[PDB]
Amino acid sequence: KVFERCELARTLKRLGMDGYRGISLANWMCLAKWESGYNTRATNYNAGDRSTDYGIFQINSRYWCNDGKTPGAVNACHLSCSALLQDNIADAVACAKRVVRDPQGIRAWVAWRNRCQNRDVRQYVQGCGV
Ligand SMILES: CC(=O)N[C@@H]1[C@@H](O)[C@H](O[C@@H]2O[C@H](CO)[C@@H](O[C@@H]3O[C@H](CO)[C@@H](O[C@@H]4O[C@H](CO)[C@@H](O)[C@H](O)[C@H]4NC(C)=O)[C@H](O)[C@H]3NC(C)=O)[C@H](O)[C@H]2NC(C)=O)[C@@H](CO)O[C@H]1O
Ligand SMILES: [Cl-]
Ligand SMILES: [Cl-]
Repeated sequence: KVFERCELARTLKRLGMDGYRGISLANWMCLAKWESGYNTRATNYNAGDRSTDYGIFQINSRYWCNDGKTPGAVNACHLSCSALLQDNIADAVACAKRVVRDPQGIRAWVAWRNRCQNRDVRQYVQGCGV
């Protein structure tokens, strides 16, 4: 499913992402926007290292979910990567929360550094009622 901006912001707020491990809701919104355009079925194969990025947050198979075909991978979220392609984002959110419990936090996504860090991210949540 492709979420509408404010529909996603309200969903993420109900799922407890606002301020999770110090990350504001607008930062999560900025990340989803640049990673997948708010699309849960998005996938990106990284031919250079044989891993795949899955779902609305483009979570990588080398560390976070199991797809079976990525060499030397682990599955820290304890999920099949298929779980990250559902229209319901509860599993993807639980996984994203796990990602930021590691030391890099939100920096785990290079798109966040390029597109969101030190920017005015209020634009992503303006007028959504969150
Ligand atoms: C070419 C390209 O840009 N590909 C993109 C992917 O790079 C990108 O996904 C991110 O990939 C990075 C790079 O490896 C990955 O970072 C690693 O994350 C693990 C897990 O947190 C780290 O390992 C942990 O380190 C701490 C430090 O002590 C330990 O506490 C813990 O035991 C370690 N766990 C493991 C399993 O090793 C690595 O240190 C870290 N490596 C580096 C170099 O920083 C990110 O997690 C990936 N991010 C996500 C969200 O999956 C992907 C994201 O969209 O985009 C591809 O296109
Ligand atoms: Cl699963
Ligand atoms: Cl699995």
